Amino acid sequence: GASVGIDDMVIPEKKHEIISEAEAEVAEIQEQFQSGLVTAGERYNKVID
Amino acid sequence: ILSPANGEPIIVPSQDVVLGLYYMTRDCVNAKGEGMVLTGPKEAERLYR
Amino acid sequence: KPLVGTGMERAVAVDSGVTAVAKRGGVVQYVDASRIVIKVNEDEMYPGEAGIDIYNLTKYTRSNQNTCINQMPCVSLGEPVERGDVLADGPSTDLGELAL
Amino acid sequence: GSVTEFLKPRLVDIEQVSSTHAKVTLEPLERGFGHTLGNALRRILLSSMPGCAVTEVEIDGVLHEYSTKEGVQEDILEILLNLKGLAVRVQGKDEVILTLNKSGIGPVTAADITHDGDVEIVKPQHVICHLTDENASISMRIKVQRGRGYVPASTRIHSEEDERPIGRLLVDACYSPVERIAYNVEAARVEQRTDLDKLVIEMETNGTIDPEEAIRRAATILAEQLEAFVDLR
Amino acid sequence: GSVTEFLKPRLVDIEQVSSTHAKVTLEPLERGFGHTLGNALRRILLSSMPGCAVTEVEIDGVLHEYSTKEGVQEDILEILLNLKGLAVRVQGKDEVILTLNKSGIGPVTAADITHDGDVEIVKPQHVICHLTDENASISMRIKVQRGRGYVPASTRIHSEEDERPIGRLLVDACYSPVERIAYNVEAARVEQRTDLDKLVIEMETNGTIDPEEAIRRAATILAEQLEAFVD
Amino acid sequence: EIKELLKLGDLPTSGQIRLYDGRTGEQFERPVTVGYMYMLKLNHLVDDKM
Repeated sequence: GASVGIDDMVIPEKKHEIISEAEAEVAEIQEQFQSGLVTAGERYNKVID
Repeated sequence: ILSPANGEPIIVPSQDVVLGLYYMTRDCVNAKGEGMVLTGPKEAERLYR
Repeated sequence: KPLVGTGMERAVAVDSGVTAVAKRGGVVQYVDASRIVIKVNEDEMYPGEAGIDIYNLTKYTRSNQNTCINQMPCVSLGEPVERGDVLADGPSTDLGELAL
Repeated sequence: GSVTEFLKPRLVDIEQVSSTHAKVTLEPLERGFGHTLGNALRRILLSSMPGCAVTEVEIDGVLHEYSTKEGVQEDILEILLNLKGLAVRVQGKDEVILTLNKSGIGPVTAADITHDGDVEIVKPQHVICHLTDENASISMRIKVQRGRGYVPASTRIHSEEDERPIGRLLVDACYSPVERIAYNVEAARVEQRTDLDKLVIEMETNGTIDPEEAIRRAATILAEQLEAFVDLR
Repeated sequence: GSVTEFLKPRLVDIEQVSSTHAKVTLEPLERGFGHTLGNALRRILLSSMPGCAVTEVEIDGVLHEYSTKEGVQEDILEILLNLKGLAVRVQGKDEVILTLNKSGIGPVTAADITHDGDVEIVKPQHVICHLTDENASISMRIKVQRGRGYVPASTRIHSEEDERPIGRLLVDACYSPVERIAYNVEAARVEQRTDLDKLVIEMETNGTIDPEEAIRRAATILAEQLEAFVD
Repeated sequence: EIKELLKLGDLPTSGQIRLYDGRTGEQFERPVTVGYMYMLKLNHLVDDKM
């Protein structure tokens, strides 16, 4: 009697902090690019990585 | 039984048979009736049923 | 009717011509499985007019896909109605809501 | 001695919550006998319970059920669907013709059916149709029989030895009078075995069958089926 | 036709691949009735058939289950398994003690059990244990009682007051003389309707009774239970 | 919101209840997801395809 439930697909509790740190790093890279230290291509590659 | 393209078997369970076999051939830790000794598969079937 | 819906069923049912929409408000003078006669209100009545509206429902008529087109009345005798209110539910329609 | 013998289950009381809902209590029972007997009774009751159902409908002003009549709010198909759910109790025969005659504004229910000595109406206020015209008269002839299971139109129209006159509409027959069965086995306190169990069966039916009669019929059917295994050539 | 009449299985055949293993095929049956009959018969055979089986084992020289005996190469649990695999037919009494004592090189069979004159051994050639030492003696007492169903030693661990002295090792119940009971429902084709079910029942008794006899006994028990609501 | 609505009625908040096999009557090992779903009948009739 196996079944699929909405609570079966558990979501990690640390996902939100990983997302927060990733977006903070992205914002820092964006502001550094705004400062002109890093060009558009390099900052795009860093954001993708 | 064997696919002429590569020789691999072509009659393999796909969706439900493999799930049933996996559920059957799984080990718990504190399941009911753990630690007893059975005289054979027939006794196991009688106990489970 | 769908137990879980999106609220767009009413708009689809009303906009489509399958259902019967009252042209003017009033009361249902006569309700029947085939025809509906509704006595319009005094304010909405045009001068020099009898003051009734007759809707002839289409019953068991073939469609382009060899299906059945049936319209069933949804109002009772003497029930007041307004403009834009559904009178007879068309095929795959329940009380003015889409029922696929 | 004691292990060789078995205690005898017995019906102890009948509880009638409503005209349809009912409770049946059986005790005493052994450890595993309840979960077997209740399941067998539930399986038997859902499929093999005789009951009365409507088969043929005749309307004076209707040629085919895919049409409409003047003065009735619902279609003839809707009238047939409503008549399909009608519940009646017939004793002494398995073939009854009922006549319904109505006229005037208002709902037409099962109370308008002419009352005979044998056939009785379990649900007198079961709504059948509605008359919305003052000068509208409706007359119907309803054919009811007794059977088992569900018999669709396709299987019944196989017997075309006698040609059916135009206007005799055929409806699907749902002879089963039991809708819901729920069994529960719990502890029973009789003497000091401290191991007996009692079974409570909740029955939701159409009110046309006595729960005690249903239980007795199911047990008799099971015993008749088990006679073959008892003999074993 | 009539609502009272019901279809009955008139095609009944028994295939005996062995004296123990049997297969009974019945056809035809009412739609869905085969499943109910098979489930009821299986449950009654599994947990409602009276029978005689060993309850506890008293071993001389061994005081705990995990202890080891140098005389017999097999361990204590293997000896218990072999002893519980034996089927004993007892009539006229409920609980009986059988004393066994063998001192010799070779296998120990059930035929060496002292004949009390009341119980019987269906399989006297059943292997009990193997001892390799020459000057080794294996002596013990077997308690066999009549009951019903399966009562594993875990459930019987309660009320230890009767098993307070050490050396009385509890053994698995195996009271019910039914092993490998299976039921299957297939499609049966007679006259026009073929929704009827054909029932195939596979049985493997322990040798005390014939499988057909056990099926008949189970059916008789069910009928005796159901007689309360008849006619 | 769905869990709150379920708790408003006499239903479990997990959305999975325990059933019993119809043929055997034995308990199911794990709870299953049973509810009410809108189902549509497609215009592919088997009698129109044979």
